[PDB]
Amino acid sequence: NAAEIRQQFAMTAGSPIIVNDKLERYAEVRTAFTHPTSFFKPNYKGEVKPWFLSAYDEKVRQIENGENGPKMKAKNVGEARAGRALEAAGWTLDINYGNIYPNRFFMLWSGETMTNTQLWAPVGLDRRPPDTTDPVELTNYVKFAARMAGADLVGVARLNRNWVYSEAVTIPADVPYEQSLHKEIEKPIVFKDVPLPIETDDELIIPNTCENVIVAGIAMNREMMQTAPNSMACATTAFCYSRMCMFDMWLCQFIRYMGYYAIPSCNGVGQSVAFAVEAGLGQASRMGACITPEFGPNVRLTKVFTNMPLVPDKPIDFGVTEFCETCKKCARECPSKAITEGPRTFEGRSIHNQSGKLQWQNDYNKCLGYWPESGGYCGVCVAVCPFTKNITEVWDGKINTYGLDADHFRDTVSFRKDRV
Amino acid sequence: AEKEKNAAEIRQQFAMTAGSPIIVNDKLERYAEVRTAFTHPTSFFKPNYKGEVKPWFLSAYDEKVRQIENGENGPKMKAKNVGEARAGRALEAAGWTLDINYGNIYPNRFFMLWSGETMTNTQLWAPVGLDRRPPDTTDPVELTNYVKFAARMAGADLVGVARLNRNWVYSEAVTIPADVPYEQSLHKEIEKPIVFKDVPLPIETDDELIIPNTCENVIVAGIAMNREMMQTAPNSMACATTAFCYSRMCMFDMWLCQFIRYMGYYAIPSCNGVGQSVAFAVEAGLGQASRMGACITPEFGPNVRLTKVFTNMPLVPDKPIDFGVTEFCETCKKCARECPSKAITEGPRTFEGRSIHNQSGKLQWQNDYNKCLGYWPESGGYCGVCVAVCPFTKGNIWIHDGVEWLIDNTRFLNITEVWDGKINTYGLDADHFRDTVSFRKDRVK
Ligand code: SF4
Ligand code: SF4
Ligand code: SF4
Ligand code: SF4
Repeated sequence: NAAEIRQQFAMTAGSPIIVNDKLERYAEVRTAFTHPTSFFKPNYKGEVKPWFLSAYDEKVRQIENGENGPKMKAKNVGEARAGRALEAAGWTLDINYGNIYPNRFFMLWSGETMTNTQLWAPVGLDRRPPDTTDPVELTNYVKFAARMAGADLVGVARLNRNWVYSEAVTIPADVPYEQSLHKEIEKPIVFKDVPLPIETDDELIIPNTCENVIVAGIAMNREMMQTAPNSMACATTAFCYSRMCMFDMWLCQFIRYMGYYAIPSCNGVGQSVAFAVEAGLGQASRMGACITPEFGPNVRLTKVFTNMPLVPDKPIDFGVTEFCETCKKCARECPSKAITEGPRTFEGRSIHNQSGKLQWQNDYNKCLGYWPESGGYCGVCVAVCPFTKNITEVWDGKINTYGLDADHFRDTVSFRKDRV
Repeated sequence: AEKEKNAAEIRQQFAMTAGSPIIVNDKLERYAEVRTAFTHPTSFFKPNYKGEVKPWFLSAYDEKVRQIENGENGPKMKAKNVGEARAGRALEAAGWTLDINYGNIYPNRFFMLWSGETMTNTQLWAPVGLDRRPPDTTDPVELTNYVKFAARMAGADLVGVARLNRNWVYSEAVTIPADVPYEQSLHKEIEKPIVFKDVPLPIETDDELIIPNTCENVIVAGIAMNREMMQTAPNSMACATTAFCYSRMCMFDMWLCQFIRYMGYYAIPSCNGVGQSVAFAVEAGLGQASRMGACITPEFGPNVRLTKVFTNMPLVPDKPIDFGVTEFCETCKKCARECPSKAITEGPRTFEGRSIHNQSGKLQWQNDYNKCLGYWPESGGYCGVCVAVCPFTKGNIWIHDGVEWLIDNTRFLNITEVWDGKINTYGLDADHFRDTVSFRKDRVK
């Protein structure tokens, strides 16, 4: 009974993230995916390329050699091909591995130009003032909508601006997709007294009225993630990124048609793990992920920012911090030794970490370096974590819609009493 | 003791020998898509509640607005308050986010591209060459297992394979010229023939949509709707589960087409376009046709949406299923009695279409689909009362008698609570989700 467990472990109100007076908002360019010190990696031939192009070279090499992963023979070349075809297809509704550019492509900050909004314009739902301002009813409505939109977990928190990127990585508005990767730029995210989210030439402007963040958990497939670092773990990762994108769009449209505004984000705008912890989805862990009672860390996160009045959820403590202090299994299994075996500190290990918050400090350039080597997105830490509990057998074995598991799907049933 | 329900056993018990179960005669011709009630000039226009004659969906918009202002969730159906009325229409409208003009029917436009070459995902992945490398698997048995696994990842609750029967492919599609932007699309619709020719890849010219003669197979997906919400038909929450499933259909088509392309084959998406989904679903064994005209499945009854993808990927066709729907529909008639427009016949099946909207030459129950569409502006939604009242839509129809499975004949003798009630991811129901579990023996024999 997940509803039992979650109420049993509810904390009193208040962000559980411990900060000091040195904490500053973090520039998105500093992540290992984007920072110039980490973006380039060698491929297996010794050629230095953007990390994902070197990883592509390893995927091709593996298919040619009939492998599903590094030193992991597939049943045959056909099976190797199928795993990479499934992975590539999963990313269909995602731009450049994460949808990070705000107010571009799928991540529009206004619904006005969307084909769906245009078709529905005669009804005027996005221009009519709200008919409901009660946060209790709105919380029930928007959480119901979030489940329809594909969230397996949903939570609400007040927006902590500490976790919003100081500056986003984006592209100029008129740059076509084919030039996007070569024309990424940095752009400040600022808060101002304005009626609606708006982007100028100089700034991404979030209204000061943007009170709340809605955080969704999108469950990955257990059998597929257990093949990490091989291709089927890459495929469940990929499919869930497209599920994230559809969730954001559906939910933003619902909120707009209720008379409020909504900012989608997927992997952009801010740090999902921090939002997820403050919204009570789970607890932060040694590997750096939000660990949930239902899925452990084997769940993806996305979030939507809104002025819709809502009731914040309570943070939860089910003992993850104390379990991680003695466990260290992810740190021992990590192929790049990226994950620390030491205690939590306020001091980042490198430019990629945000200093000023008490956390396990991991070396995320070491992690990214393993991705071209293995030809994937690893995930071994997620796979081995106790809270999460060959490839031919996966393809021949159990599956169900969206990779969900009917042995556990009852755990995410929801009634009004657990929504608000 | 009660035998634990087993959807795979049920499908195995009622499997037929190979062969299209649809009975046809010499009158059969391919059907021009413009003839559907949504598009034909005789049915496209409907009065609104003030008597003004408009495109059907604009007259229905007028009724949605009227209901919200009057605090109603449907025709004569009072909501708890105006905010609840508003919330149901906001959910319905949002559900349609990934669907163009109520069904994604224009082929090779917007989401329904016939080639992946211009897609942002294909461009990002181009260095791997998955869409240019020849197939590494040509064995239909392994391909069927691979593609059905992918189909489940892509959100299908049911998946089946049939050889493509061109009788159900539209003779001419409804589409728009390639230079027309979205905001003009509804004013610029045209017809364009769908033809089969000896070409290597699906291709569109100025004059024709060309499907290769190598396009052997159709993959049909069932996308389950939510039972609690459909039971509110014809009110707004039934409209919302309908809408959300159309966007699920779109995601399914794009995901699966990309998988098939990255396996070295071509793939044509369709959603509500290209051809007649119910006929493909019957031939792929998802279910049986019914009095209301829908495909009734063992797992969901007719409370399931359909989409399909066409491909040259070698595959193993599934067997059709006969679990007695025809004989139950012969005596049931509940959808005909409850239909608010009297669109559904109470008579026998014939080969003769009731009107231009029906394709003559196939043995089916002939329904008046102009009457159906006429109730949509009146009710401000997409009705669905027939789906809601069908006994097969109940979750509880199957019983085991110690020897075999059978249908319980006894089954044939508000919105606030929905918003406050049970829900789960994508509106799926964990009490029944085990019914769609799949292993290799389910996917290919
Ligand atoms: S994804 Fe792999 S390399 Fe990265 S931290 Fe986890 S185990 Fe280590
Ligand atoms: S593997 Fe152990 S130490 Fe690492 S995150 Fe999981 S519980 Fe914590
Ligand atoms: S309501 Fe009765 S007659 Fe109509 S489709 Fe269902 S079983 Fe057939
Ligand atoms: S949708 Fe409604 S009007 Fe149309 S056939 Fe079904 S019950 Fe009749």
